[PDB]
Order: sequence, then structure tokens, then C-alpha cells
Amino acid sequence: LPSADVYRFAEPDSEENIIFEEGIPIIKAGTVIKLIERLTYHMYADPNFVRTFLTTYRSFCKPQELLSLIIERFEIPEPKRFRKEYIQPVQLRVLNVCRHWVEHHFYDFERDAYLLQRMEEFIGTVRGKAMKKWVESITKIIQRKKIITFQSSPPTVEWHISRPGHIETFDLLTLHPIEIARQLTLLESDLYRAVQPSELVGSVWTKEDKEINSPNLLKMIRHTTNLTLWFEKCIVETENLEERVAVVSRIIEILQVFQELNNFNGVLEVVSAMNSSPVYRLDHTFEQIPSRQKKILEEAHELSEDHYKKYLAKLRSINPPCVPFFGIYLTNILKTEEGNPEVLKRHGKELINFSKRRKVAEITGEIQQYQNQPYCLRVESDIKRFFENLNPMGNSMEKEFTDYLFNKSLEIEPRNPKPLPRFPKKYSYPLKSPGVRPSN
Amino acid sequence: MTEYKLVVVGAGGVGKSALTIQLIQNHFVDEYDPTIEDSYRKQVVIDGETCLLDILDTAGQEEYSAMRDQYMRTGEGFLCVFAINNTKSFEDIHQYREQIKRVKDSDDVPMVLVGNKCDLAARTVESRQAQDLARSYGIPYIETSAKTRQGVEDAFYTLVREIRQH
Amino acid sequence: XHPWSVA
Repeated sequence: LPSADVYRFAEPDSEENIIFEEGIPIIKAGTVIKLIERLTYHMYADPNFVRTFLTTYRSFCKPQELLSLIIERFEIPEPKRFRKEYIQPVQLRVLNVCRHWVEHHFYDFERDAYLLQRMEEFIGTVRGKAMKKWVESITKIIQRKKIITFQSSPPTVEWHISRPGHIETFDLLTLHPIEIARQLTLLESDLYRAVQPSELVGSVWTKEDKEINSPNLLKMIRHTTNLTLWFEKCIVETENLEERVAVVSRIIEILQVFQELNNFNGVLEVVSAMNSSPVYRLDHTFEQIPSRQKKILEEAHELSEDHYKKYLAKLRSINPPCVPFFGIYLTNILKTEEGNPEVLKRHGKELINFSKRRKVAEITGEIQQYQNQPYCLRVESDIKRFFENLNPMGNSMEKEFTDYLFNKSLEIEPRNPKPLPRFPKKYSYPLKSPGVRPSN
Repeated sequence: MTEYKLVVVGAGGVGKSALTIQLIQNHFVDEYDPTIEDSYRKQVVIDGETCLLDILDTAGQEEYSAMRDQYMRTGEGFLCVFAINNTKSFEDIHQYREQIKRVKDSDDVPMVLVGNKCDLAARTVESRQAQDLARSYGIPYIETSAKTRQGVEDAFYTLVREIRQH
Repeated sequence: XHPWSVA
């Protein structure tokens, strides 16, 4: 026997309130006042419903109004022993929800100082010395946030033509291919691990304030784009056909090392550089490519076909660490959010569709899964700093630079009827690849 | 039967993903899951002939610009989409078409120009200027609505017909 | 298709 509902959201579960998905019930839609009711249910505690709600709630509720209605949930009026038994765990759930909130989603409070003020006021209001001794934990979490050994030692850093410290002489054919793939895998794994779910939920990276709300995601995407462009620029600006096949071969070797290190982001970097307009038509250059590397590149390219069928397969099969490809996740998230209704309607009443939010949360979780295990590879500071300050475009813009690349391709390999002119050599050092199998 | 590889190109942020979804979203259904093959393949009969449309919409990946070529080299027909309420999405169409032409190595690629309209905004691109641009490119123009399904079927069918008549 | 032919 709870209150009269004129002092609570105690209205019993109805079809105008909640609908579940055909041993805890999976909520599929419901009025917000009952959504939080199930979030702080007395019958049972649902930790995954908490983890999913607090990650995907801003799309139908602002942090302030959530704090307000959870405070409204914590303040229960009495109509006895039965009812105190009921009141205890509801308040417990509310306080553990606040704990999870400040723990895993503290940004909501860094962007709203008054939200933190309300939270601190609210936790300073709980009474019952036992409960308050338990509340000190949330207090300490707030105060905190306001202020790996592998089996064998990682393999040696490999060098080729550039001796360590000679950063001036760093380039694609100067550094060892294996180490190029390694340092790129490290940088891209760090970029992939830095992306937090607050930058994907709500499709916020596609809206006008994407620079503000998705800085790490855009940083990683720009890195991969920049490297694809650098690959094309190395191929096409190498006007001598001999050196140009050298460049293409080293790039295919780096693709091999990517395939091995399970760095699929870098694999796609390379195969995009190959599928570009300026590079895809260099018939006279791919002619001289060994067949064993042609099959490597073909196996890589087949990963994206039929909507990345083989990529999804291989990613689900391999053992991490790995740098998966992000674009697929982003496409799926955007299409779920903009392809499913924001609310369901029943008996003329609007209920927040939560299933959609749960699916987006699943995609977020699969992103976070691969962010755990790091790479057992030693970083070289200066090679990393070489690939961090690479600017193929320079001061040019997208169209200007794309056209420069395509026109350079036309220059080094004119269309059929015209004969292939030969160019002088660019690189005054040997072009033999030092293999792609390590030293020892 | 014949299978047609369509590609949807257009500036993001204006909800071009409504085009594909509304089509293969067998209607009166509003649930969508972009993880099934059914979520981008659909068999339809056009002008009595049966065919299977496979639609590639890289929505959300607009920032992977260096990949566009790869993606665009997938298709034999293209839908160049712009938002009727967003002028800059209409101005980007020219370089989108230049890029499509460049990757397919052809001055006559099967493509249609389609302008989607979400109601909550006000139109800033009049139908006449889009009709004129389409005429200058030698391609058809169809307007679609992201809330009423109006024009979606026509949009995709006419691209299939541009492929056949090519 | 593709310059990376195979046979």
C-alpha cells in the first residue's frame, strides 16, 4: 500500500506506462517517471539498466531534470514495517545510481557546476547515520574526480637506412617498414582508445557542434585521412617509375604488418590510398608489382566488399589487441538513432522508446571492448613525432590538393594514346626493401 | 535476376540517411537495424522487370573523406542528395559529381539529383534552381520528404531506369 | 578488375 499517487509516481504499471520486450524484464518503452521507477525498483537492482540509461539518457532528458526527478524519487511520503522495508532499497538504488552517475559520467558535472552543487546538496540531505557512513563513498568519489607486464619483452625497434636520432632523414623508404607499421599502430591504437562514448551518443559528431563534443573522434579520423593522403602523395610525387614501384611495394609491406598487428584502421588507410583516383589508374606501376604482394593487397581489399563482410568476420575472430575500423560503428549508430522513432505512442500517450537507446549502447560497448588490451610494442619518440607532424595537404585545401594529385598522376602516366615519358631519379639511397620479417 | 549497386553521396548532418531507410524500411514498420543484409538490400519490380537493389549509404563517415573514392568506385548508379533547407549541401553537389565522374572515368555516369526535405525547417533552395542544375548536368531531379515517404520510390526507380537506358 | 589482378 503506497501513497495516493497525488504525492508520488506510484501509478501502477499500465499499457500507457511501460512495455517490455517479448530473469529481469527488459524494458522497451515507457513514460520517464516510470523509467526511473524501474531504474530504482524495489523488487530488484538492475545494474545493466543503470549502465545503459546513464550512458544514453541525454537524448530524452536533461541532466538537471534527471537529478530533480531522482530527488523526487528519494523523498517518499508514508500513507509501517512493510513500508520501511520498501523505502530502504528504493533510497539505496537512488544513491547507487548517483554513485554510478558521478563515477562513469562525471562530464555532466564538469560542464554544469550547479549540477554538482545540487548533487552535493542532495547527498548532504540524506539522514540516518548508517546511510550517511555509506554515503561518504560517493562523497570521496566526487572529491577524487574534481582533482602492464607482457610475457616476453617487446621486440626490438628495427631500423633501416635512417640511424636513430636522424629525424631529418626520416621518410617512407628511410625507416624500416616493420617499424613504420608498428609506430603507426601504436599511435592509432592510442587514438582509438581515447574516444569516449560521450562523443558518439546522439550522433553528436554529425551536428554543428561536432568540434566541441567529439574532439577525439575527429582527431582520429583526421589522422587516418591524413595518412591515406600521405600514401597517395608518396606514390604520385615519385615520378620515376622504378622508385615508384619501390614506394608501392613498401606500402604493401606496411599493409602486411598491419594485417599481422590486427590494425584494421591502417589496413583501410592503405587500401583506400590504393582505391583512390590518382593511384588506381597507375597501370604501368602495378604491372611491376610482384604477384605475391598483389595477392596480399587483393586479400586486404576483399575485406571491405559486400558491406565489410569479411572485415566483420575477421574482427570477430581475431584476438586483441587490435585497432578496429570506426566508420562502421558510426554508420550503424547514426542509422539506428535516425531510423527508429524517438517515442512510441500507446492509447494516445507518449512513451520514451528505450530499445533504440539500448542498441546504441550495445554499439558503444563493443567499441569500448577493444580499447582494453594495449600493444606490446616499444614506442620510438621521434618516429611517432614524425608521423604526428605529417601534413601532406600543407596550406592547400581539399579540392586544390586532390586535383594536384590527380594531375600529377596524369603527368607521370598519361592516358593510353600518349607514350609513357621517363623521369629522373628522386632518392639517392638504395631502394631494396629490408624484408618484412624481423631480425631475431 | 539482375542486381544493381547504388551509392548515396551527399553532405552529412542534414539527415540524408532518411532516403535509404524510408525505402527498404517496409512501411508501417518504423524499426530499423543497420546490421542485417535486409537493411541495405531489397528486391523490387521496376517496369515489370525484377531486380535487387543493393544500396550503399556511408552515413556518418563524412569525415573519412579520403575513402570516398573507394566507396564511390563501388557503384554503377549514384544518388546525389541535398537538403532543401540547407543551401551549402546544395552547393557541394558540383564537386560531388566531379568526383563521381573522376572515379568511374566517364562523363555520363548514371545518376540522379534528389533533394530531401525535413518539415521542421524552411526551404532555402527553390525547386527551380535545382531543376536548372539537374538540367545542366543532364540528369533527372526528384524531391523527397523524410516524413511522408513521398518521392522515395520514384527517386530510386528513376536511377535504375537511368542505368538500364544507359 | 583492379591493377592487383591474380592468375
